[PDB]
Amino acid sequence: QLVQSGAEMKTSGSSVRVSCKDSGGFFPYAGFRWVRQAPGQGFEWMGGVIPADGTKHYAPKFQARMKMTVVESSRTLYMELRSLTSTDTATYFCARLQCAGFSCEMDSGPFDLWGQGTQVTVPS
Amino acid sequence: QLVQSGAEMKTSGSSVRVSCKDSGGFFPYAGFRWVRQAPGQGFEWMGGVIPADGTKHYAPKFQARMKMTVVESSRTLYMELRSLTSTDTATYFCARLQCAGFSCEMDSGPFDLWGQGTQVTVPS
Amino acid sequence: AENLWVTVYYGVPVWKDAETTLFCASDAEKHNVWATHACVPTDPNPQEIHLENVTEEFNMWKNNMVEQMHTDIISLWDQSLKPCVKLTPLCVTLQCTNVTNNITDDMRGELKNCSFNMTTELRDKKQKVYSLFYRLDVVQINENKEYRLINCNTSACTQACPKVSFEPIPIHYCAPAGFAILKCKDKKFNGTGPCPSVSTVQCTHGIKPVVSTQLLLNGSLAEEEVMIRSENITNNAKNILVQFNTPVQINCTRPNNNTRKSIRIGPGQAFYATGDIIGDIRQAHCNVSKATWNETLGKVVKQLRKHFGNNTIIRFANSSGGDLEVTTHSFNCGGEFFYCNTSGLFNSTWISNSNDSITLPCRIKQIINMWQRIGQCMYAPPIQGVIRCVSNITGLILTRDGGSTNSTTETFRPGGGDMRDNWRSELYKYKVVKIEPLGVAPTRCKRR
Amino acid sequence: CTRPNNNTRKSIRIGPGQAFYATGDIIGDIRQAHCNVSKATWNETLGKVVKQL
Amino acid sequence: NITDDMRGELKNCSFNMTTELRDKKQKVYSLFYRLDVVQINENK
Amino acid sequence: GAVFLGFLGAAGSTMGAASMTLTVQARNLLSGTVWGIKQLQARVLAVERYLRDQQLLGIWGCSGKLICCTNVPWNSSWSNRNLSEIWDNMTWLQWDKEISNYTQIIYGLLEESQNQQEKNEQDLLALD
Amino acid sequence: GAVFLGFLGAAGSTMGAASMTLTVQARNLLSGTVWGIKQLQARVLAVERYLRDQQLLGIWGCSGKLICCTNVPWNSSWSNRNLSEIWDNMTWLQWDKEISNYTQIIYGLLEESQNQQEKNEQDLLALD
Amino acid sequence: GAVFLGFLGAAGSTMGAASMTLTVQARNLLSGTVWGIKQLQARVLAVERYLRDQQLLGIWGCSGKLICCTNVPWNSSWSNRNLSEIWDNMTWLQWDKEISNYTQIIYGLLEESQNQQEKNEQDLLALD
Ligand SMILES: *[C@@H]1O[C@H](CO)[C@@H](O[C@@H]2O[C@H](CO)[C@@H](O[C@@H]3O[C@H](CO[C@H]4O[C@H](CO)[C@@H](O)[C@H](O)[C@@H]4O)[C@@H](O)[C@H](O[C@H]4O[C@H](CO)[C@@H](O)[C@H](O)[C@@H]4O[C@H]4O[C@H](CO)[C@@H](O)[C@H](O)[C@@H]4O[C@H]4O[C@H](CO)[C@@H](O)[C@H](O)[C@@H]4O)[C@@H]3O)[C@H](O)[C@H]2NC(C)=O)[C@H](O)[C@H]1NC(C)=O
Ligand SMILES: *[C@@H]1O[C@H](CO)[C@@H](O[C@@H]2O[C@H](CO)[C@@H](O[C@@H]3O[C@H](CO[C@H]4O[C@H](CO)[C@@H](O)[C@H](O)[C@@H]4O)[C@@H](O)[C@H](O[C@H]4O[C@H](CO)[C@@H](O)[C@H](O)[C@@H]4O)[C@@H]3O)[C@H](O)[C@H]2NC(C)=O)[C@H](O)[C@H]1NC(C)=O
Ligand SMILES: *[C@@H]1O[C@H](CO)[C@@H](O[C@@H]2O[C@H](CO)[C@@H](O[C@@H]3O[C@H](CO)[C@@H](O)[C@H](O)[C@@H]3O)[C@H](O)[C@H]2NC(C)=O)[C@H](O)[C@H]1NC(C)=O
Ligand SMILES: *[C@@H]1O[C@H](CO)[C@@H](O[C@@H]2O[C@H](CO)[C@@H](O[C@@H]3O[C@H](CO)[C@@H](O)[C@H](O)[C@@H]3O)[C@H](O)[C@H]2NC(C)=O)[C@H](O)[C@H]1NC(C)=O
Ligand SMILES: *[C@@H]1O[C@H](CO)[C@@H](O[C@@H]2O[C@H](CO)[C@@H](O[C@@H]3O[C@H](CO)[C@@H](O)[C@H](O)[C@@H]3O)[C@H](O)[C@H]2NC(C)=O)[C@H](O)[C@H]1NC(C)=O
Ligand SMILES: *[C@@H]1O[C@H](CO)[C@@H](O[C@@H]2O[C@H](CO)[C@@H](O[C@@H]3O[C@H](CO)[C@@H](O)[C@H](O)[C@@H]3O)[C@H](O)[C@H]2NC(C)=O)[C@H](O)[C@H]1NC(C)=O
Ligand SMILES: *[C@@H]1O[C@H](CO)[C@@H](O[C@@H]2O[C@H](CO)[C@@H](O[C@@H]3O[C@H](CO)[C@@H](O)[C@H](O)[C@@H]3O)[C@H](O)[C@H]2NC(C)=O)[C@H](O)[C@H]1NC(C)=O
Ligand SMILES: *[C@@H]1O[C@H](CO)[C@@H](O[C@@H]2O[C@H](CO)[C@@H](O[C@@H]3O[C@H](CO)[C@@H](O)[C@H](O)[C@@H]3O)[C@H](O)[C@H]2NC(C)=O)[C@H](O)[C@H]1NC(C)=O
Ligand SMILES: *[C@@H]1O[C@H](CO)[C@@H](O[C@@H]2O[C@H](CO)[C@@H](O)[C@H](O)[C@H]2NC(C)=O)[C@H](O)[C@H]1NC(C)=O
Ligand SMILES: *[C@@H]1O[C@H](CO)[C@@H](O[C@@H]2O[C@H](CO)[C@@H](O)[C@H](O)[C@H]2NC(C)=O)[C@H](O)[C@H]1NC(C)=O
Ligand SMILES: *[C@@H]1O[C@H](CO)[C@@H](O[C@@H]2O[C@H](CO)[C@@H](O)[C@H](O)[C@H]2NC(C)=O)[C@H](O)[C@H]1NC(C)=O
Ligand SMILES: *[C@@H]1O[C@H](CO)[C@@H](O[C@@H]2O[C@H](CO)[C@@H](O)[C@H](O)[C@H]2NC(C)=O)[C@H](O)[C@H]1NC(C)=O
Ligand SMILES: *[C@@H]1O[C@H](CO)[C@@H](O[C@@H]2O[C@H](CO)[C@@H](O)[C@H](O)[C@H]2NC(C)=O)[C@H](O)[C@H]1NC(C)=O
Ligand SMILES: *[C@@H]1O[C@H](CO)[C@@H](O[C@@H]2O[C@H](CO)[C@@H](O)[C@H](O)[C@H]2NC(C)=O)[C@H](O)[C@H]1NC(C)=O
Ligand SMILES: *[C@@H]1O[C@H](CO)[C@@H](O)[C@H](O)[C@H]1NC(C)=O
Ligand SMILES: *[C@@H]1O[C@H](CO)[C@@H](O)[C@H](O)[C@H]1NC(C)=O
Ligand SMILES: *[C@@H]1O[C@H](CO)[C@@H](O)[C@H](O)[C@H]1NC(C)=O
Ligand SMILES: *[C@@H]1O[C@H](CO)[C@@H](O)[C@H](O)[C@H]1NC(C)=O
Ligand SMILES: *[C@@H]1O[C@H](CO)[C@@H](O)[C@H](O)[C@H]1NC(C)=O
Ligand SMILES: *[C@@H]1O[C@H](CO)[C@@H](O)[C@H](O)[C@H]1NC(C)=O
Repeated sequence: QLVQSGAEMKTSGSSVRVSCKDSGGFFPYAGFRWVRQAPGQGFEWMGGVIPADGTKHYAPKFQARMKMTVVESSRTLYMELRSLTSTDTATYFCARLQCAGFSCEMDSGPFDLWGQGTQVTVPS
Repeated sequence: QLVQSGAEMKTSGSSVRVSCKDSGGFFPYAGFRWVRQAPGQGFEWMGGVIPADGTKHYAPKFQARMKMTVVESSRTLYMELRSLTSTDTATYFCARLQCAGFSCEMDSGPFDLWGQGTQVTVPS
Repeated sequence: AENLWVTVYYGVPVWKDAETTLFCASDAEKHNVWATHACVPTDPNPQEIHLENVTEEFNMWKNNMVEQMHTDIISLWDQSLKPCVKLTPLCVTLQCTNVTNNITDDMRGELKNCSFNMTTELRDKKQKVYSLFYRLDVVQINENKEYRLINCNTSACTQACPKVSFEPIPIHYCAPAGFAILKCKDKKFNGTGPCPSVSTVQCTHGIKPVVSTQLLLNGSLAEEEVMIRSENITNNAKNILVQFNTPVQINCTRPNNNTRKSIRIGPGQAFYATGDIIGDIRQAHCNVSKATWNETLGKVVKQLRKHFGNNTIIRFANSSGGDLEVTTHSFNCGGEFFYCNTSGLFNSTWISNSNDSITLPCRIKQIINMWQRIGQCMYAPPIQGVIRCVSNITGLILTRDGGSTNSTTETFRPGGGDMRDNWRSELYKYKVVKIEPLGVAPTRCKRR
Repeated sequence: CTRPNNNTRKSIRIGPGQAFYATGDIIGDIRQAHCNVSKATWNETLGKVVKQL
Repeated sequence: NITDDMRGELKNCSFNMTTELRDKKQKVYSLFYRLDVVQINENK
Repeated sequence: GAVFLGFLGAAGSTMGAASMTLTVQARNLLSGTVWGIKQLQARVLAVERYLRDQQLLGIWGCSGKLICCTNVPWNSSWSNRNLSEIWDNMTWLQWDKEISNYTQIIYGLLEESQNQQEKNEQDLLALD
Repeated sequence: GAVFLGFLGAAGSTMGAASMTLTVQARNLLSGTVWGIKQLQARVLAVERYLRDQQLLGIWGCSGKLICCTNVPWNSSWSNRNLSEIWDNMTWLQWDKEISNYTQIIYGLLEESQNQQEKNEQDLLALD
Repeated sequence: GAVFLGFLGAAGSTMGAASMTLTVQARNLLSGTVWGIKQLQARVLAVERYLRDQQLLGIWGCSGKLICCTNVPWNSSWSNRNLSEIWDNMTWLQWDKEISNYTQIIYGLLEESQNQQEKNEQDLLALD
């Protein structure tokens, strides 16, 4: 399962680093996604990283603010959001693309394994 | 299949180089033979080359005239007949020893796969 | 005065042609195949010194730093496949069917989803798993479905590593201490003979190793005119390494949008398949602008009459025949190996006298045999997204025809083969010399 | 030393591009290998050795 | 025809071998010397 | 005047002028996986063939020196040429091509002369 | 008096005294699988960087010598210091820290001076 | 007269005569997969143990020289033998067997003497 950092609280301008460690492998086999959920309204694509080829894919909005890294030793994804704002308050999820047995999607599927969420609140 | 060079015409004294490329592998597994057919009368053993160990076996007649080589890159057998004569006009075949499934003869069997022939005519 | 005695001079400028071991000097992201990160960091502002009044006899055909670069590249391409997966479990009876989604009738029956059984984690359980293969990788088994990979009758392949990238990076070939690399800075240098203006350099320029078949790509252009080179141009068993002076831009693309899907074939080793093609399937191709291609063909045919007479019909033809990697402009474009059909560029007849392009249709393979070895193949993993590369056609590799009776017609059909000509089109300027200091010369002096 | 049988190889394929060179057939009649050491010039060298021993 | 000195010193042992395909088997034979084969179940 | 201050920059100038710029050759003569063994064979070779030259100089009368005048008479049959014609016209390559054959003979003469000189100096110190 | 007879034992004594114990540094400067390649790269390196120093000395006026007095005037802009203050107070590290910048300039002066001296000695022997 | 012109050819002749043919030993002392590493360890060793000898000579008063007369008094307790009996009777092996023990002591004396000579020459140039 993927497990994330605890809920945080930051100031308007500071940088927040979420984390996502997947207990069970799945690192060189699937492609993970970063999705945040504003309070009580849908989801919002925010990134995607295939750790097998090391290809990152940032959304156009969060293209210059954030950057996501991989650490193969500890098997952890990091998503560092630099220029926070009052509107970046959301529950941040890391997901994983669908795996039908032993053949895992790497490029485009529905997210079937989610993280618990990391509620980052930034009031200003 | 084994496919050979096109029909040629040479002069009495010149050297002719036939070729034999085998599309399908069979190079390090079987042993190939060079057999020429005078116009409308039987066959005549002329050589034999196992490309796995690289052992050539020339007939006594064509022992000093010819020489045959192997090229593993392009998978081609060559037979260069140096001292031509008016009596060396014949259809030149390259064959392959019998293969019963996946176990191919290397030393002595009946020829089961032939080349199309290379009609070399040398009048004088 | 006339009483001359021997003197020795250490550190004296004198060289002799020699052969040594050169080392790469590429500059210092995912690693590539040419391991241009174990190379000595490129020395910037290299000290090219002009050598005046010296006339050295070069030779680009008996050169030896082109026989050394070839084996370097081979042994350096093999060393990046040891850590990678070995696709032996994949040699299995597949069950292919044509892909069911909108397919242009040109790309009809060129892809098939073959569903096979695979070994699980557990050596006893099997899984029914599927993938998408190209028609040039599967071969039918019992002609009476049931295909099999093309290379289960010869060596099994080692799937490349998806982290490793095939993109060619400039390599600088340096000469060890005590040696020197003499380049022939000279415009109309047909390859052999003396070079009335030589210079010294420590490291050759960036020689990016590209592996094309019959159209040299991303090369270095000539200085003023389209220079034709060959061992003996009168012979029709030696290729003719034409080199342009203006690049012909070629746009190669693969318009399908693939989608990888990693399949686990053992304990901690995956096989990256192709799960699905999103959209409609469309044939790959390449575009070469007909105006700027016909013009460079005119230039070449003009420079080919300086060796064959002005009243000579020079016509081009498409390739002769043989394997797919020799009758076809093979290359790799972002990690996908195209096999294009150049029978549209080489089709014309020349006699002594817009905005359209020449779409040549390419095939694609994943099971590749580089350097034409017997017991070596290599599965190339899929690449996601539309692929598009923009190259420069810099040279050709033509082959004359043995047309006898001195017919006024000459056919030039392209032909590749040994990759050495690709380097030799870049290592024609250079030769490696061995400095021999410590000369002896008489003068009027005597040791006390 | 001699081996008088006339063997006949036959390569068997046991995997992807790797063969096992078996022995398909023995042509003729089968006969035991052996070696011949001339008894005169062997007994004489044994005499020399026993003299030096 | 085997001379009684070389009797029982060669045997054609016919086994099953893996084909190109990891799932198919082929019944193939060869000739081994008596110093290479060892009987298994003393009760071919 | 700048490129002549570069490695081999005097490869076309006359012996008289080339034998003025010698240090720039003598300095760039040692200074300088699949590439780990291709640059290790390059190191252990550049040092191995420089020490041969230094030893050849050492066993002759002159080690650690660039223009060494020795005590071996120039046998005129080797080149039979005047001085002003070779120190002002020919280049060093042009001269090596002329004397390439008549070498490996001079080296023995130099060795013998130097060892005899060592023994003679030892004798001269002995009777003191 | 014993540890000062050890390698780097005079690293704190003044230049005047340290430049008396020089052989003990010059001697321990060449003498000295997964460890077969870690001790082979250590051998081919210790010899490769010692010959650089010996060549630097040889192309200057002095090879095979420890205190070599040369013929290049000391440009006072390099250190502008008296003698009794640097040969009796500073240590060698303290001095290298002062002259680390104004180096790689002196080496060219030394090379040029030595080659000129070779040519002048050759000329002096010529007119004899 | 020919085999005595070969490597070690004088290994039986007296010290007086053997010390005449020295260059033929000093020349063949550097010149010279599973065999790629067996002939690489042979190269990086032949050069590594030659530089030890050249350095030992250099730190003594004599580098690039074959018969070097030094300035260290021969302590008669080492061999207590006359000259005409060792330069005309014994061979070099026969002598090394006699002095094998009383070595590694002489080397320090030579080093100290040479460095003192360097400093004394520096002083002699200083007061000039
Ligand atoms: C001869 O020489 C010439 C020049 O010397 C060679 O030309 C080179 O060819 C390369 C091979 O294609 C080409 O490489 C591409 O570079 C693109 C730009 O690279 C820079 O930007 C990216 C991201 O901004 C950086 O990561 C990178 O380090 C560089 O800074 C890349 O964008 C390309 O990757 C994409 O394309 C390839 C193939 O098309 C895909 O496999 C790959 O996964 C990427 O896919 C994206 O793009 C396709 C459409 O092209 C989409 O379908 C796909 O979904 C991806 O798009 C998403 O993501 C992007 C980015 O976020 C977003 O814009 C998009 O909307 C989607 O969200 C590829 O890496 C070189 O650039 C090119 N030039 C040079 C100077 O090297 C030529 O090959 C030589 N010829 C031979 C024979 O050797
Ligand atoms: C290459 O070939 C493979 C097959 O090896 C194709 O994959 C199959 O695609 C078909 C068609 O989309 C799939 O069939 C569909 O299955 C649905 C339920 O499947 C479940 O059960 C199977 C096992 O039985 C599971 O493996 C699977 O994951 C599901 O959990 C049905 O409900 C579908 O029927 C419905 O839709 C069709 C029209 O789409 C209607 O006709 C029906 O009446 C009904 O409404 C449908 O039958 C099949 O499951 C896929 N197999 C696998 C293993 O995934 C690839 O698509 C093909 N590649 C291409 C085309 O590029
Ligand atoms: C290889 O197999 C192992 C064992 O099956 C996988 O690890 C295990 O995965 C299961 C399935 O998710 C985990 O069970 C889960 O537990 C959580 C609570 O932690 C529960 O909420 C879920 O519903 C589910 O039951 C199990 O904990 C986990 N065991 C570990 C991590 O020790 C592993 O993921 C597999 N790896 C690959 C690459 O396939
Ligand atoms: C490994 O298997 C492949 C695939 O079966 C072999 O290649 C194929 O061999 C068949 C059998 O000869 C070829 O079919 C033949 O085609 C010719 C026409 O060219 C026809 O006249 C024959 O009757 C027969 O049908 C087929 O073309 C060929 N495919 C190729 C070469 O791509 C291959 O030979 C096998 N290799 C080994 C080492 O076993
Ligand atoms: C480059 O290739 C050309 C061929 O295009 C070489 O010239 C040709 O070389 C062949 C073989 O040496 C000559 O054939 C000979 O002809 C004589 C009669 O002239 C005949 O008695 C011999 O038995 C042999 O057949 C041919 O004459 C010659 N010239 C042509 C074809 O015009 C050329 O030598 C090659 N350049 C090299 C090797 O540097
Ligand atoms: C290489 O050249 C070919 C042909 O010159 C290019 O294919 C052509 O691309 C154009 C540009 O989109 C297509 O035009 C559009 O076609 C669609 C569908 O028919 C139509 O709805 C639009 O109104 C517009 O006409 C064209 O159809 C297409 N095919 C042709 C002309 O036969 C190709 O794009 C070039 N590729 C590269 C990499 O340069
Ligand atoms: C191969 O693809 C390249 C694209 O990478 C094509 O080159 C590009 O061609 C377009 C025209 O379709 C050029 O657009 C030009 O833009 C300038 C202003 O930027 C405008 O003034 C011109 O009127 C024109 O619209 C574009 O600059 C050019 N790109 C480069 C780098 O030169 C090329 O034509 C394609 N060739 C073939 C044979 O398909
Ligand atoms: C082992 O085999 C060798 C053969 O390789 C035997 O040596 C050969 O013995 C024959 C006699 O049977 C010798 O023939 C002699 O020929 C000369 C003229 O050539 C003739 O004057 C003699 O009267 C006799 O017929 C043959 O020369 C000889 N070969 C050699 C190389 O010496 C050998 O006897 C065999 N030994 C045993 C123990 O079987
Ligand atoms: C994958 O494995 C299954 C299980 O063995 C195969 O299904 C059997 O195939 C054979 C061959 O035709 C049939 O005789 C059996 O009746 C099948 N069993 C079942 C339960 O359907 C299947 O063919 C394999 N697929 C491959 C090898 O592509
Ligand atoms: C080169 O061009 C020739 C046309 O002259 C092509 O030859 C034809 O190819 C088609 C397609 O396979 C066949 O149906 C014809 O029978 C061929 N005709 C002849 C005379 O060969 C050829 O395919 C082209 N490409 C090559 C040779 O690689
Ligand atoms: C390479 O392209 C040429 C033409 O672009 C192909 O030759 C044509 O092939 C079609 C069938 O695919 C025939 O109907 C035509 O008669 C051929 N000649 C033409 C159009 O002039 C050639 O087949 C292609 N190469 C390969 C290997 O197929
Ligand atoms: C080679 O080029 C020639 C002409 O340059 C082509 O010959 C004709 O091409 C037109 C296309 O505009 C066709 O309509 C004609 O049918 C062609 N003539 C014949 C006799 O077929 C030829 O098709 C080109 N070949 C290839 C393979 O591209
Ligand atoms: C293809 O060729 C063009 C033209 O030669 C190259 O563009 C030149 O690149 C050089 C550097 O290598 C620059 O100094 C020139 O200014 C460029 N000229 C123009 C007109 O842009 C191009 O780099 C080559 N390679 C490609 C396009 O991948
Ligand atoms: C080769 O494989 C075949 C197929 O399994 C074996 O034949 C079977 O052998 C077992 C063992 O005695 C019998 O119970 C079956 O009845 C046989 N099946 C058939 C169809 O005959 C054969 O024994 C194997 N040969 C070996 C291993 O040498
Ligand atoms: C040869 O070249 C040198 C290069 O410096 C030049 O000085 C000399 O004058 C030239 N000699 C000629 C052209 O005769
Ligand atoms: C599949 O494609 C092949 C082309 O090789 C064709 O012969 C066959 O009829 C096609 N079958 C179906 C069902 O599309
Ligand atoms: C290259 O030039 C030399 C000298 O002019 C000439 O001898 C040689 O034949 C030329 N090479 C070709 C292929 O024309
Ligand atoms: C190519 O150009 C030449 C002249 O430059 C012209 O005669 C010929 O018709 C052109 N060919 C094409 C196909 O445009
Ligand atoms: C061997 O030779 C010896 C004498 O040479 C003789 O006495 C003895 O009988 C010989 N033995 C045989 C077996 O010939
Ligand atoms: C086969 O040879 C063995 C020798 O080990 C013998 O015991 C057995 O009887 C023989 N059987 C046949 C049928 O020849």
